[PDB]
Amino acid sequence: KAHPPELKKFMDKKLSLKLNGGRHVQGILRGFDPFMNLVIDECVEMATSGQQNNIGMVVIRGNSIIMLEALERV
Amino acid sequence: EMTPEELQKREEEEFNTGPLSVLTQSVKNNTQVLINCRNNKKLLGRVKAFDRHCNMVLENVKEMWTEVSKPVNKDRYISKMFLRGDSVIVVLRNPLIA
Amino acid sequence: TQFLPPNLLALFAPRDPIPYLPPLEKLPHEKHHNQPYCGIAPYIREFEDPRDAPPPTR
Amino acid sequence: MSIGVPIKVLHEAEGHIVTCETNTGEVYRGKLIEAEDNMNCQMSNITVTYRDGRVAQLEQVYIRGSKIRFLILPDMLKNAPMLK
Amino acid sequence: SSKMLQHIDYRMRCILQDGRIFIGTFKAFDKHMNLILCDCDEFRKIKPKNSKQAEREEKRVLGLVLLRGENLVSMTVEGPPPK
Amino acid sequence: LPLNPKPFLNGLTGKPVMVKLKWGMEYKGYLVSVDGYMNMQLANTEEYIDGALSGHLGEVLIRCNNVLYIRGV
Amino acid sequence: MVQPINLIFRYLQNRSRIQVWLYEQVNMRIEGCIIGFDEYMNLVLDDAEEIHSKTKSRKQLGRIMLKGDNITLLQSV
Amino acid sequence: GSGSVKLVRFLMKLSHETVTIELKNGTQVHGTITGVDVSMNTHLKAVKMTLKNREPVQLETLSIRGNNIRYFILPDSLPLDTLLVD
Amino acid sequence: PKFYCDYCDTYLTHDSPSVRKTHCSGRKHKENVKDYYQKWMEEQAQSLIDKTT
RNA sequence: GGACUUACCUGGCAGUGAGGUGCACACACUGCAUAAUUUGUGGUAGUG
RNA sequence: AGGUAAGUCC
Ligand SMILES: [K+]
Ligand SMILES: [Mg+2]
Ligand SMILES: [Mg+2]
Ligand SMILES: [Mg+2]
Ligand SMILES: [Mg+2]
Ligand SMILES: [Mg+2]
Ligand SMILES: [Mg+2]
Ligand SMILES: [Mg+2]
Ligand SMILES: [Mg+2]
Ligand SMILES: [Zn+2]
Repeated sequence: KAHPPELKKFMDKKLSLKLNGGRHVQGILRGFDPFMNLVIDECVEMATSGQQNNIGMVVIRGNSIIMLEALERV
Repeated sequence: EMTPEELQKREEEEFNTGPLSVLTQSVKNNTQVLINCRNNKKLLGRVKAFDRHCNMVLENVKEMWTEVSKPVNKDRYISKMFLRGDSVIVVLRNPLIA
Repeated sequence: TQFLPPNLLALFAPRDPIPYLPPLEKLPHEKHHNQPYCGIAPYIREFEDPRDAPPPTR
Repeated sequence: MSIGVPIKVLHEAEGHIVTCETNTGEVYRGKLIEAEDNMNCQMSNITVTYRDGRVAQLEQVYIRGSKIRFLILPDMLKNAPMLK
Repeated sequence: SSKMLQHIDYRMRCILQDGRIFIGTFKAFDKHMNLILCDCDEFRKIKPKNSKQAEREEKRVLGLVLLRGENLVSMTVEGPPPK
Repeated sequence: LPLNPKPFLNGLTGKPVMVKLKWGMEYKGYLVSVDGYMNMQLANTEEYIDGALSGHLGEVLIRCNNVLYIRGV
Repeated sequence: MVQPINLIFRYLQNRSRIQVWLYEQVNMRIEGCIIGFDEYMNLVLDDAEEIHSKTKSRKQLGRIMLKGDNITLLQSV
Repeated sequence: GSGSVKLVRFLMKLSHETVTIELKNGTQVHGTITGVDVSMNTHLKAVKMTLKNREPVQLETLSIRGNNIRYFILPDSLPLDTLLVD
Repeated sequence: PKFYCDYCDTYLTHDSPSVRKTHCSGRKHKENVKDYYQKWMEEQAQSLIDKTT
């Protein structure tokens, strides 16, 4: 009943992701599932301070992803 | 489901033993219940019926809440309602204080 | 309807982009909760005396 | 059964210009490359319009359906077969 | 479903969760109450920050709109189908 | 030992537990039962508002959606 | 491709210490070791902590189950 | 007794009953139910809608997407035991 | 699970993303579409009824 | 246009219509799975 | 069962 999202196009691409709590994050998309949970790699926090921080190989819950933007050509 | 057979009265077993026993008992014994509701209002009343979502039909409810300066108490009486289950936070059976 | 003669495809033209208007509500994570959700401890005194309760119908 | 008229209409606008307001109150205007049955949308050549009024240009975006308020589709689509 | 079909092709005023109003010609719906509105116009009430000044109604034209069901609150009929 | 959520709770059933709600209140008491949606029935329950004890309640149903985390004693 | 479920399983095995960003709560995070989990993404966290961003001090919890609805993002150390 | 299987099945019986609904956004609706639906979507006629801190407004018809409902306030006389045998 | 193509007046007894895309990038389909909106331009012919007055 | 052949993509479960019985597949309606991330059981709380 | 694609006949 529940189909997977079409994010083959964005695989292994650097993305910038708008997230739930006014949080933004950026990194390389290594994988996904039908809830749109994402695996990001070499991911950077992009805190409001303007300061960026490196956490890598994160899991993002699909639920809390609003929009993603490709930084590199798809 | 884990129970794809068409008589999941596993529904009822849960009702009798599981956590919604709070309701099943309240209904049976006609005990008063206090519900903290997501409008942030307090409903104290009796439970005539309920369902999986904690949809409840209530009787003799007193809705109680706080407004403002210093905080003022407020209450209203509602004699029959249907409450939508999603809007339940917590239900509390009457602890028989005496 | 993507791949048509440009004669017909000119029908599926956007309307002009919409005027900006600011948002109506603040963002949910940045809204100020003046009386946040609160507990039921103060209210127990409201409950009936159990002697004064009605009897179990079944 | 399961598929419904308004989502069809969304898919009919694939390939054209759509505006899309997200839950956050941002607005994305651009070419709708593709849409899924959930309203998740990939778009190209987007003029985003942030809450404040400032705009930006974005190459490629993808938007979760669950986070969309509404879309503006091309008026021609009202003459689609389904809407009759 | 005839409760909804009853109003089809009528002009309907929809209240959204943020308090916008969409008025529009009601072309289609589904199990979610996603809507298709034609010639849809959006209205909104803007509060005066000073305690008493006249409130602004702000129209803004959208055209053909697909409203996600989740953001719908209510619909009432605004007017009869256009000719 | 990979210790998953259903077994974890089943563990704590019987034992005193503290449940923290998304809304910032917490309820302490003897976890009695749980279902597949993780609704919780508590007994001898008491209400802790902002970390420190608010009052003693009783037998309480907590609708699952409201819970943030649950923890032993 | 790395399935998000697998990399959670990777985190479990590694006994890595995971930090969770929360849904719609931006002041608190929670960190701990993932002993177990499920289909809903509920986590069992062995030595959980409450981290408050304004405070920059932590509240110790012990072993917790954190319901999945809350999770926004999973991080390491 | 105990819980019904589904309790919307009750609300669906309330045709021609006049009720007051409170919405999750503070709006109050008073009206006469023409139909209730499995998803608790609710149709009313002869409606007086009173948005939060606004003056009432009368309407010939109103439909409410059910998720928005916090509760129904029912007629004091409504025969519950009858209607609950389900 | 079923899908109805308004353009083709045909059914996909079991719908999927894959199947619907295959159908929609189909020879028969694309022609039916072209036809549908050409037929609509013929509508503009009905404008002449106004043209005559 | 129509018929067949091959390959590829797809396919939830149940009750009834449906009348010799059983199986398979389709259609119609009705349920269930379905209160667990993308709409139908709440971080849009009503908080002025 | 249906769609598509390639082929065979009408
Ligand atoms: K259902
Ligand atoms: Mg919702
Ligand atoms: Mg027969
Ligand atoms: Mg669901
Ligand atoms: Mg839900
Ligand atoms: Mg499920
Ligand atoms: Mg949800
Ligand atoms: Mg849901
Ligand atoms: Mg929901
Ligand atoms: Zn077709």
